[PDB]
Amino acid sequence: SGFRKMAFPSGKVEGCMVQVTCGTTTLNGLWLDDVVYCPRHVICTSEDMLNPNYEDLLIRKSNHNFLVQAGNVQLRVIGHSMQNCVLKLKVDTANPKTPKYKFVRIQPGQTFSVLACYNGSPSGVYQCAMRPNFTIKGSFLNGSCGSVGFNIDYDCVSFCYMHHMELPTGVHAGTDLEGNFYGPFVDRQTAQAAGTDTTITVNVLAWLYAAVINGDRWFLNRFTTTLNDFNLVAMKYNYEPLTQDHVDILGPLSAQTGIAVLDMCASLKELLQNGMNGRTILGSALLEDEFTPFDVVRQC
Amino acid sequence: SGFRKMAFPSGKVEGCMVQVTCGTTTLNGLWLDDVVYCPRHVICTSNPNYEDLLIRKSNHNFLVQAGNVQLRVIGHSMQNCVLKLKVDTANPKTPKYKFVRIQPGQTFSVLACYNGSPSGVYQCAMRPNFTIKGSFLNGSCGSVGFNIDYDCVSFCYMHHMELPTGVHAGTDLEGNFYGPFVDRQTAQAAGTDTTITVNVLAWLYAAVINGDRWFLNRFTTTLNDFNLVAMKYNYEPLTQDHVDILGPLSAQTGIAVLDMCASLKELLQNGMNGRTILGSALLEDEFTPFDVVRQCSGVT
Ligand SMILES: [Cl-]
Ligand SMILES: [Cl-]
Ligand code: NA
Ligand code: NA
Repeated sequence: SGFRKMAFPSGKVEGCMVQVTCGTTTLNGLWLDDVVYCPRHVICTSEDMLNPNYEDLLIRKSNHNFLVQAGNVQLRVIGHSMQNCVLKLKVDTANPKTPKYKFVRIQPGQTFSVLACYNGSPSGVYQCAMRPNFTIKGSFLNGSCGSVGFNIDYDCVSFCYMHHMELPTGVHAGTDLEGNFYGPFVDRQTAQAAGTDTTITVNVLAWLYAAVINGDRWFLNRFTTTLNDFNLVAMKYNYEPLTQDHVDILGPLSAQTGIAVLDMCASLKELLQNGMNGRTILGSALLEDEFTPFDVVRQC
Repeated sequence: SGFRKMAFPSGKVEGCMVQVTCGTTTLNGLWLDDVVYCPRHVICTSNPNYEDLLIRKSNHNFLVQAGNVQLRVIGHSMQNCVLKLKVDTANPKTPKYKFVRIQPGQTFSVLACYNGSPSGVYQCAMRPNFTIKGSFLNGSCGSVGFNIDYDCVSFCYMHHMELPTGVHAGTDLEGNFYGPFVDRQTAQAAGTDTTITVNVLAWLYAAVINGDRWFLNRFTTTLNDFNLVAMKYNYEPLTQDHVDILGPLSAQTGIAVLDMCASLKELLQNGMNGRTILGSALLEDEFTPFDVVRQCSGVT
């Protein structure tokens, strides 16, 4: 029993973290085989942070301008290239600790673990979800850029996120490992703000199913709902729309617990109306939306 | 910025995890130097007296797998509730480490494992009732808890059982239980738990550092006055050493501990009036003062 935000074991990623330095700027890089991936804004200078022309800034660099340190070993950069907002540094040594890995671009609501690092050194690991507004609610300080987000289902590290910046509300924004930002953000210090965030309905329902599995039923009711009536209500609480894909996805948990998906939807509707009345669900007094249906099955 | 429940990077401990099988029982072991540590209840029962069951066992009754590799057991002894299996090979991945026993209220990371394979990492506090609110299914026994200071891993916890309330109990790595528990299938209950006052205060300081300030007021109180409130709300007593430990956070925010205690009083008496702190609608008590300092400053 029990239910917590569980990260994946971080060791396979720890052995890939390096420090990249350009001028006065140091951040983290990800060393897989003979390439180091990092945010391209490492080549920015204080002068042009509003409208950097990355192509012009990169053509001016030589390989020996990039200082890359893996622990106490300096790696030798033998080439470089930019892919979207990621810089790829070719190095003279393939990382002998490279795990089996792939690069995946995730959708909003998906979860992953972040290995927060500074100066190439891991600090901590935690779980995060990609919010509907394409931000993440992380824990980063300056120098954490290049820290990555990943899953390790089965045999194999799936890299899904690289950290690039912090938005004025205290939330965080970055790219996939092909260097495409999540959301409408750009790697410039021009004024930018996250869209209004919303709650990840399908994940809240998963977590209510987790609660039933863990043996708690107090929030159920004798009612059902149509999908459309559920969405009409839940939108008034800034919940994301629930789709037929989401209903399908919850099928397994529905079967495991014997509670129909749309009946659980009716329980959620009533929770939004009543609140908790001094009770908790899996130790929370809020409805939790950073566990996916897949996570619930993985942990329960 | 941001503030998350953060576990230590787990790779140093991942390379110490092995599978131990003996009889019908499979669970996890910790391989350090040439010894595998695991719960003594792995030994085959016939209400046990674990010494007599252990002479019946031959070294080759303990099957120890390190990944896809068998470790040869060449000896076995008991220390309190922990079995120590001498093996023929020192773990080449052994980190700098020591065995420590933690106090109630202190936090640590748990590397949850199944069949010797790390599955997940999360951060826990040793509760005042000497239990931990973990996430464990059958076969997690022998998973460990630890902190990291510099490069040194301090192992503090080994998992032995789940209690009827869904919380978990175990020992230090020297086999001494935390709490009034014994390792057998019997009528055992966690004592009434209480809230870790010094940690709630630390988390309110973390909130203030992250810009959450609505709960601050102009008022201050006395240790004796507050402890009467604490006692009423099933909060642990606050001691002068707790106040002194929070010194750094009081200096950094300009809110003296007894100033903050007056805030906690009002929160206890009046609730949070529909508001949240650091994304929580409850008062969170599994961050220590050191945890807040460490995360609001970036150690690796
Ligand atoms: Cl996805
Ligand atoms: Cl909460
Ligand atoms: Na292993
Ligand atoms: Na006050």
